[PDB]
Amino acid sequence: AVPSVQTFGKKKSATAVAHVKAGKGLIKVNGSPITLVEPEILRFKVYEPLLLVGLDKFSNIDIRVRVTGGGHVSQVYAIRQAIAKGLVAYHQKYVDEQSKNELKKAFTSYDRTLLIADSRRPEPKKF
Amino acid sequence: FTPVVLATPIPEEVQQAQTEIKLFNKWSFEEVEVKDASLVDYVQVRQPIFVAHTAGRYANKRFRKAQCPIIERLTNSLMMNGRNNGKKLKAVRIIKHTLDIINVLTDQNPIQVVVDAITNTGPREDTTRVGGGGAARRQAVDVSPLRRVNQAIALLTIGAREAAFRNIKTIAETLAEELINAAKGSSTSYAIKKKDELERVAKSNR
Amino acid sequence: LDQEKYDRILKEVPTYRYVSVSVLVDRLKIGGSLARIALRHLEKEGIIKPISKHSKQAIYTRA
Amino acid sequence: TPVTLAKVIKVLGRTGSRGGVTQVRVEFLEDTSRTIVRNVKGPVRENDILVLMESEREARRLR
Amino acid sequence: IRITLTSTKVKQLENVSSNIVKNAEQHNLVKKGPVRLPTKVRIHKRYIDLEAPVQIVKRITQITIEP
Amino acid sequence: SLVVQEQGSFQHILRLLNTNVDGNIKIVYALTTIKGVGRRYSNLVCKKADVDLHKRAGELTQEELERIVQIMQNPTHYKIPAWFLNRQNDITDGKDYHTLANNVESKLRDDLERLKKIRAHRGIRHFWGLRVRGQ
Amino acid sequence: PGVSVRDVAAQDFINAYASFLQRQGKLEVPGYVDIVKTSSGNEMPPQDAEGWFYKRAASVARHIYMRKQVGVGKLNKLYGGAKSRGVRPYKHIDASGSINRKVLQALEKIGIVEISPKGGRRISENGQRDLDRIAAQTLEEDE
RNA sequence: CGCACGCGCGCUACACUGACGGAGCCAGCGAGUCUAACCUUGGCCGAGAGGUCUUGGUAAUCUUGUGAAACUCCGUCGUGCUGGGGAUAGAGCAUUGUAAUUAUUGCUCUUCAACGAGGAAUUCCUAGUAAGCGCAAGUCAUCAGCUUGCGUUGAUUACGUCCCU
Repeated sequence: AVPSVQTFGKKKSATAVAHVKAGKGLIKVNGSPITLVEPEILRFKVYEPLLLVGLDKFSNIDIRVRVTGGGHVSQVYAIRQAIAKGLVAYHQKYVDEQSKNELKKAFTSYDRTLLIADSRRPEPKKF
Repeated sequence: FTPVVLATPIPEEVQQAQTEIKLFNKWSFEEVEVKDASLVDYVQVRQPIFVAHTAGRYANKRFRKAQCPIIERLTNSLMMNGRNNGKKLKAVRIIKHTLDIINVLTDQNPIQVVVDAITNTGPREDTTRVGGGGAARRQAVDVSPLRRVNQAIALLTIGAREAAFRNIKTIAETLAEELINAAKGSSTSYAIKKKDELERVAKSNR
Repeated sequence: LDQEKYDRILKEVPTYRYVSVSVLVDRLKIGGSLARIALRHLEKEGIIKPISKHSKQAIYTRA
Repeated sequence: TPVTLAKVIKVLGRTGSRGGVTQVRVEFLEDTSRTIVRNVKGPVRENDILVLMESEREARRLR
Repeated sequence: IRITLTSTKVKQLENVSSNIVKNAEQHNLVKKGPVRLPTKVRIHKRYIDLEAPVQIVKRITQITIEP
Repeated sequence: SLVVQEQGSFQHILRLLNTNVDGNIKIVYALTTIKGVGRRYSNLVCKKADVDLHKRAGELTQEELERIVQIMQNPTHYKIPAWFLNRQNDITDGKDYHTLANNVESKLRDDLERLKKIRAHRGIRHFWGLRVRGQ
Repeated sequence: PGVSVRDVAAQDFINAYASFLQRQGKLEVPGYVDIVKTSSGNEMPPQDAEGWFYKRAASVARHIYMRKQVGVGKLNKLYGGAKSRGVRPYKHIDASGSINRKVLQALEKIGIVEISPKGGRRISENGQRDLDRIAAQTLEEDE
């Protein structure tokens, strides 16, 4: 179980693909270091599954973040998706599946902003 | 916290919000306690989220919007005026940039004085506009208990943004007073001045 | 009138509940532009604890 | 006044001019021997919680 | 040197589209791989290079005279 | 910052350059309180004196201004800005008048004295704008 | 560790290396980028007016270590600002280019950034090896 | 298109979530010369404007990843018809148009106005709708303000009937 997959999410028209394979455990989210992440407060807008399942299960992944689009509230609210999408690089081909039940109970209705397409649709103004 | 040693630089404070549970950089949510009968149920932090913006179809059925989230009902004490929502996205900053002063005054976690503060403005009585036929009088009746709530919470929506709009001091830092002694009737303030006037306005001409 | 603020701060930071520029307005001397200047040299005394930094919103906390 | 909590186990719909007023039947919340019919304006349903002020006022007209 | 089609009109594609893949074998002038263009409103625009005599692609062209 | 007070020194309102260039506004915008001096005249002094807009300003010394008298006192050699001023290389005279409170309005309206004594636009109708619009 | 140039923040690279350029004194002071403002989307010229130019002319130390353009009519597109037009909303900014003969022709004075032929400015090994001396006068003092 | 009055339209300013000096640099409905003067990607010419001294293009390539905006972070100012506004207007600059007049909008800098969310009445609102913010276009020789869109980021309050109609 290792996906060699660009797990794809459209950002409402765009290419929000996350490059996914196995790794070493080395978090690279958009160049700047975790010591000096430019929002000090929205720093914690990156970690939902690293307060739920723990830092013990998935320390063997190489996070990549490459999306097209964003602002205040989608750049540093939804690179949070990356540790629900590039932390979980553990479910297709190579390295053992066994941890599967707890990623299909705590990731079923948790936050549909990450684990499925967020339903903030575009804006037709009701003709 | 049994550390896994990394070649990627992470400080001491980043991983603290997991096992040492404080869902801000330095603030918790551990003590949800309530004295009176009005505002118990809707501190909806049960999913392990830092911000918890659950905005789905919580507006179609007739019961489910009572269970609407605390950021999506109750922490709307920050956005009410529209020159700051109309250049909108500067509006994430108030409570976390302000609340360490309230975390000094008899608060280990900042909800501890606020145990007996939010709920104890429990609304019991409010008139309706009587038809009257001429004389627009008022009747001794009861609304649902969301008015002295909104005399203390919707007057914190204005009381954080729109009563700090055009204020002598700043927007978010006139909130060094807004939840210190908001428990019971002081009557000497911007929102507590009409607190007796739900139990006497429906009592004076009844 | 030279260092009356020096004694009525070191004996009154554990009397004033906060440290800000509105402490100085009780004597009715200055309200003006010598305030956002004074946020980066005040706490070399060492009694009140700083917390956060932002260039558009420089906020600290009373102690 | 006693905060006479009225559990809203049954409800009579949504009427009025604007569609806000409501008739409400209540068997009591704390004890289970008061049987009071009331009127409350606004959104209420079956099996909720409300407040009524006085002791055992079975008043049927509160619009 | 190139060819550029011009396209203003989704329902009459499969007469020459199969003459590019299932019946371009009948004159042994092979093609280079077509990139799937993002179809703007429709423009189906093909491009063929010519290193050939005067006959074959102009046989596809000058028999296609039904104006 | 510095917890040090002084002995009757600082004022709050000055009287400087024949009018009120005040002791609560700086060189720059109290020369805007009097009409005729803008921002970058004394903000190009910042690359030579380092005095910007960030203070309550009953603090100025009359010897720093003497290296600004090296920029002021003769209006013919002393770095007068040339894409900046109120009226500047004028039809009126031809020089770049970065003048003062007593010397702007006397050096402002020789375009309004002119054109319809000359039969066109501003020599009767602006005098009508003084025989009617002035009283 | 593998401490490198891209793994530092926004101006803990530019304005943190400018804590040591003030002890050297190296770059060019222009004449009349000063009386003009630096752009159309501006209200007030910069404060410090001595650092003031070090904060601008070393902004290409990491921006073009990474990518390949800062232009003159080309930096219009990257630098759209807040142009309150009164009747219209904010819009796009056209910038200055005269005494970038003393500003953007002061970028090659440090030897970090040279000028690219695609349009813009590019980096060499002189801006990747010597930055392991001069930007690792910050990067090897953050380690 | 000149102004005793009066209305509406949108856009603002009446402030410290404000904008400013720079780094963190994203979209698409994308659109660009034939029997030629278009889109524009090299430094600088230039206080500034772009000419396209050049180049790339019959086109998701060359503009283009429209390196878009509101914007996030080191420095700027604690309430002073105010570092709020450029309101009105002048002087030092263009791309043009056979000439900028009743200046056609692109360009550097001062003049800094009424107005303390403003009496009556209200405009649209539910799983993607308020709310800002851009992009480029018939407006373009001077831009979009109207507009049709797309894109960016996306709040209190809710399933109800006539009280208005």
